[PDB]
Amino acid sequence: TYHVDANDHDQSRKSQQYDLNALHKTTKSQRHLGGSQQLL
Repeated sequence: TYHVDANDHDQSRKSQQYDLNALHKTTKSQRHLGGSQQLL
């Protein structure tokens, strides 16, 4: 369930193509492994 899009600069590819509807650009907002939506 991990996304790999670090070298994508000309083939323009987004984190496991899910945005707008899914908005998979937030990654739950888990501050590292154990974080939550607190986000201090």
